[PDB]
Amino acid sequence: PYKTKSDLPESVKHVLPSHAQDIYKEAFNSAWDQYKDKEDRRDDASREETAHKVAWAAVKHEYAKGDDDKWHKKS
Repeated sequence: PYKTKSDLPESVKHVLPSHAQDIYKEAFNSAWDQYKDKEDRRDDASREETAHKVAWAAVKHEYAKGDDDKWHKKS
């Protein structure tokens, strides 16, 4: 679902600083490619979804969400 970074979700890009999108995307894609379990399933959304969960995990690792709805690089 992501190709470079800007492809990320608005709710993501509208909260993620900069390298967080790469982290997000790179983490998402990682979980996407890793999602070889639900590759031949009609529920591909689950994959994309899980990737979202994963990517965020990376984001929540290198980035933190302030007391509003925005994030900033932690590590």
